[PDB]
Amino acid sequence: KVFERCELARTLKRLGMDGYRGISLANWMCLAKWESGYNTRATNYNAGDRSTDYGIFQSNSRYWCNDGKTPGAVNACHLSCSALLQDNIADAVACAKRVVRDPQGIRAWVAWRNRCQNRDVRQYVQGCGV
Repeated sequence: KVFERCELARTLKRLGMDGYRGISLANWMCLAKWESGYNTRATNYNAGDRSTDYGIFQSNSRYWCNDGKTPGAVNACHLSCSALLQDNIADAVACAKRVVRDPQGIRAWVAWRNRCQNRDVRQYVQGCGV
């Protein structure tokens, strides 16, 4: 499913992402935008290390979910990577919350640093009623 901007903003708010571990809703929106373009079925293979990024937040198979074909992988979210490709994003959200419980926080995603950090992210939630 490809979410429309405000639809996703309201969904994330209902799932308790606003201010989770100090991260504002607009930061989560900026992250989803640049990682997958709000596409839940987005997948990207990293030929360089044999890992794959899955879902709306592009969580990596080496650390977060299990796909069985990634060498030396852990499964911190305790989920099959298939769960991150559903139209219902509850599991992808539960996993993203797990990612930020680690010291790096939102910085765990390189794209957040390049595209969202130190910027005016208000645009991502403006007019959505959240």
